This record gives sequence, C-alpha cells and structure tokens, in this order.
Amino acid sequence: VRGTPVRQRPDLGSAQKGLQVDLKLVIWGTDVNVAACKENFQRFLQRFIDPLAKEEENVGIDITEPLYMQRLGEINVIGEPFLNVNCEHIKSFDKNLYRQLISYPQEVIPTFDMAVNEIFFDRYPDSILEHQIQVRPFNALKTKNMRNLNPEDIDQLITISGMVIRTSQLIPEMQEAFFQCQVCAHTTRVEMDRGRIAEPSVCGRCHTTHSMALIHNRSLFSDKQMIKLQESPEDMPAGQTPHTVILFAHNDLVDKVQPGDRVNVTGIYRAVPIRVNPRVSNVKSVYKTHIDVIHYRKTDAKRLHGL
Amino acid sequence: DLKGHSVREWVSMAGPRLEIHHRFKNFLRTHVDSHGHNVFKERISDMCKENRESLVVNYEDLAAREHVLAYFLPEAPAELLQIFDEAALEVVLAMYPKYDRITNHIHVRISHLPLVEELRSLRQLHLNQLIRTSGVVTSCTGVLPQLSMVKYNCNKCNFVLGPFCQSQNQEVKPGSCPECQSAGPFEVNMEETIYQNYQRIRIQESPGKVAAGRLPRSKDAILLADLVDSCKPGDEIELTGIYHNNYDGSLNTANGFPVFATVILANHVAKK
Ligand SMILES: [Zn+2]
Ligand SMILES: [Zn+2]
Repeated sequence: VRGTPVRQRPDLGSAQKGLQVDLKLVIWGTDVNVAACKENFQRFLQRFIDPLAKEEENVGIDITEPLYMQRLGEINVIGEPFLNVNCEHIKSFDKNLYRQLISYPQEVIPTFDMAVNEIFFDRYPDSILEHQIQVRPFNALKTKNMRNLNPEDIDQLITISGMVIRTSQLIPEMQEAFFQCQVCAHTTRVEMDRGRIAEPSVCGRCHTTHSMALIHNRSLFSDKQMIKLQESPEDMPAGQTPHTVILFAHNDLVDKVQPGDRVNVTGIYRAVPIRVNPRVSNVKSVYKTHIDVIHYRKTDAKRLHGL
Repeated sequence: DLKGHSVREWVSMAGPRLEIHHRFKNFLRTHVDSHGHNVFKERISDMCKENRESLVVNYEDLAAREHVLAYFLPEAPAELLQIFDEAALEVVLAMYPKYDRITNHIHVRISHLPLVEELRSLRQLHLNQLIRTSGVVTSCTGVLPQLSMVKYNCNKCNFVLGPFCQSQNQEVKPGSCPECQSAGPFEVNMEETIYQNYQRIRIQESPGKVAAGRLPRSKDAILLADLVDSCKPGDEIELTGIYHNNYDGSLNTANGFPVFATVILANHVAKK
C-alpha cells in the first residue's frame, strides 16, 4: 500500500470486534481464516481466465489474459476504484471461497479489498486512486422469493430481482464526528466506532469536564438513500402478493437507479430492530428486515438495453 | 498605582495583578544583596536542595526595595500571598525545571513585619490583615490531614468529580455530577485527593508581658503543610499570620450575642 485512504464501507455494515479463535486461527463464529480467504482470492485474481468469454456479450473480456488483471489495468487508466467480481466465476473457480464469501460477506470482502489493493499497487507503483479499490461481488445464486427466505441468511449476501418504486432523498449519517472545546477551542475528530460515537467529555488541552461540544457541519458524512423496491420473484406461490423491499444505498450506489428501473439486486440481507414508539428507546421482538445493496445488475437476458 | 477603590478590590483587578506579579518576579531576580551576591539564587538552591517547599523573605528588604507591595501586604494579605505563591513557583521552576514533581507548590513567608500588635490588643481594626505577634504555645494538637485539591466519587455512578481547591473558609461542596447530573450523596475519593497537613495551636500572652491585674489572653492559630510541628507547647514563639474572622465561626446560635470567634492562619512561626 502506498498510503491511499481506507474509506469505511457503510454498505457492508457496522464494524465488529473481529474476534479470532484457535481450534489454525479462524474468526469466531465462522469457518473463515483471513489468511486462507485472502490467499485464495489472490489466486483467483492472478489466475482465472475464462473457460469461455463471448466477446459479443462481454466486450473487453479476452480468453487469453487473466480475467480481472486487465480490469485492474482499466481501473488504472481511469479513476473509479470498483471491480466487478462475478460470484459465479468464483463458484467455478473455488467453491470453498464461494461458501465463505456468500456466508461471511462483511469480513471476507475487506480481505478481498486488501488483496486487490495489494496486487494493484504492486503492479502499478505510481498509479493514484482516490481510495482503495472495492470489490463488488454480485450474481450470487439467485434466491427466488423473499417470502421463502429464512432467518438463517441474516447478514448473508443474497440476490433477487425486481422494479424500483421510489428513491427517496439522501440522508447523511455520521462517520467521523467533530468536537471542539467551548472554552479553549481545542479540536478533535472522533471516528464512529461499531455503531456509536464517543463524546470526549474532557478537553484534551484545558481538561475542562464536558466542555466538548459537537460541531455538526465540520463532521464527516457518508450519504444514504432509502430506495423502496418491488420484487419480481421468479417463484409465485398460491397467493403471495407482490413483495416489496426497502433498499438502503450508500456513498457510491446512491442515485444510480431511478424509479421504474428493473434490476437484479445483490446485497446483504440485514435485520434491524423496530423501535416501539418514535421517541421511546425500547424496541420490538419482531424485527423488520431489508436488503442492503452491494450491487445492481442492470442487464437482463429477457429485456432490451436500458437508457 | 492608586485609585478611589479599596486596596483589596484594586489588587483583585487583573491589570494590577499582572503589575505586582511582574514586580515580585523583578525583585526576586534582581534584588541582588546588601553586598552583591544574588542571595535569592543561594536561598532557592538550598530550598530545592532540601525540597523545603517554603521560602521566606525579609519585610525590610521587601519594603525598602519596593514599598508599594509592603504597604499593600497588611491590607489584603491573602491575595498578595497567592500571587507570590505563583511567582515563586515560576522562579523556582525557572531555576530547576525538574522541580515540577516536587509538591507543585511553594509557600512564601514574610518575616520582620515591623508593627507587632499584642494579644491584649487585637481589635476589629485588624481583621483580614497580616499581623505579627508573640506568645507561648499552651496547646498544639497532632498533625491532621486536610483536603487541598479534593476529588469526589459521585456514588450514583462513580464518576470522579474533578479536583476542587479547598479554601480554609467554607467546606467545598460539589453542585452535581457532570455525568449523571445529580447533586447526589457525593463522597471523597480517598486516593486521588491530595491532602495537606493541618495542625492547630493556641498561643497566649506571656506572663512576663502580662500587666498587673490581668488574665493572659489566648489566640488560636492554624499551621498548614510546612509549619506543622514547628513549635511545641511552652515554646516562646513569634507568630505572623492573617488575623481572620470569616470561616464559619459566628455565634448565630440561640442564646448569644452576634459575636465572632477569630483565628490566625499562621504565615510564619519563629521560636525564640
Ligand atoms: Zn479546552
Ligand atoms: Zn454521577
């Protein structure tokens, strides 16, 4: 790494401890090794040429060179740091890595990010991207019906397809709060950490207690977008009405897709509790769920090209 | 300079605070000696050699070289003493910046105050003034620990309410906890507090100085943090201190004239 910024991944989810345990040294709760997943995906990057790459349907994709390496070349010639990692390419290559990614996305994906940034900066020393490349894993094995999803896929990358209904206005949310001491004008940035800020409560310079006030419009904000979407399931049981699902997009995917657009959506299925009343801080046993979004596939084999 | 306002309010103003602090620093550095030695250098050298925590200066030298401070001294002694604490701290840190761990404080004592009052005659006209006096210690309790920068556990949430300075007048009382916002039953954190030695003596007029038909009169006195156990019972002692009335001593109770006790915050004890 040269020193390019590590901008946080709002769409993947809030951070966690990343607790590791020996049975070599897997992540707690998961059958994942950071080293194993990282190395397997580095192999996948460096040596995965297609068995077939129809140039007509996949313009810019050859059958000779390793697949994603020329993608890194184009991500060097232009400045957008995003790499389209086809989950079915991963399925053909390494079924184990498919299982680990589409069971443990928010932790396998940062390792994939680390590997991609490492390989890219090894290849191109003087190339300058605004921040680290990010891997967009999509085309996971299509779940047909949200109403036939189970409570076992929470935080587990799924895919469905359907038409948007609304794309509401942006909503900033905090990522790095700004504090200033009311007395001595001492500043400090406080990173948002695992879902909640840490109000400093003591000036670092003059030690006054709770003189630290939160300056709003000096902070850091990533964006958001509620995107109410109507599912087009391929499985329609006998009386399941048209299911509709909320999509929260974030800094890079917001306002990339308008109402009425028809999209496959691959994203993190995310349960979040429901507050009992808008002001009381209790919650409900009966959670809601909403798909996040890690990727929209615009292309459809049945429809024609979009605008 | 002088104006219509009182001496105490004057020295409370920030402008003359900087003025007289600068003057004290100036003569601390520059009043060389009677015979060109820079005695303050050697006195500070010995002071930090022992870590005495307390310097003493001669009032004759003080007044002679710089007389405005000397005139101000008995009028509003408390403020002048606090500033000279700060200025002496500045100069000792300048000479030995390593002193920072050593007590974070230096007291200053004033010797040879010219006008000695007698314990028979200490009237209303000496309240809140630094006087010099003589006597014999009739009693001297043991050294007790006093709060000086006290921290309180808010025992609703165990936040450490910060270090409050403790004046001698009224016991410090926190308003509320900055965290849970309660005026709760706070209680002192025994450890983070930094206490201070407190000893209580009682001097009385010597029979060699009492008159014909009389009973010798006795004044209390408080020694703090360096002068404790600097005098035992029966010692003929000169005492210099702020004759003092406004702490909590007053006969506001029933069956009593509105009559106030008094003490002497001793600023220098000298055996003889
Ligand atoms: Zn401050
Ligand atoms: Zn509290």
